[PDB]
Amino acid sequence: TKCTLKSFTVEKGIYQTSNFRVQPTESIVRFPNITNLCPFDEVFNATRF
Amino acid sequence: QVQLVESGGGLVKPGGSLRLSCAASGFMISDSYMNWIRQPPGKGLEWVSYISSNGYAIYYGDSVKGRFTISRDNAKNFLYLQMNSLRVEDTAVYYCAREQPGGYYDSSGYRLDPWGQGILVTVSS
Repeated sequence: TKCTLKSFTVEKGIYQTSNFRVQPTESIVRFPNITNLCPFDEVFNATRF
Repeated sequence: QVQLVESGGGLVKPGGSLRLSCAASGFMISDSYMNWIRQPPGKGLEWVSYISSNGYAIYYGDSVKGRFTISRDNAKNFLYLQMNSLRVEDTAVYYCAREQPGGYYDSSGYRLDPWGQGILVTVSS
């Protein structure tokens, strides 16, 4: 409170000093279940070039 | 569906010659790698020769090497095999078979799927 009023002496009263906010405890990512793949084991595994 | 019929075999004398013809029906024979399998009477099968689709890769059997030419009549849509200077040990049935994996992205092992009916050749006096 002294630091917010920028004054060493605070008189009687009620003062709004700052704000508090609960921090996030975790991070999550949600995407679609990786599905229609591309044909690679179809070009390297070719039987006849 | 797709047949591989043979024609031209039978009896011969030793020393003489003969010609086997492989006729493909049901599809276009001008782009399917072929190769011949011979089977003596009462035994298994044995490889004879091989033509490619390209026409530029040819692999013969080590015993029929130097003779027993193979070719394809892309005009008449056949395969031709001329047997020249036969000996007594060549008596067998002959099959004209086409290789299955003839695509460019096949990822599948080789297997001769269209098989030949087979005809016999007998070499003796």
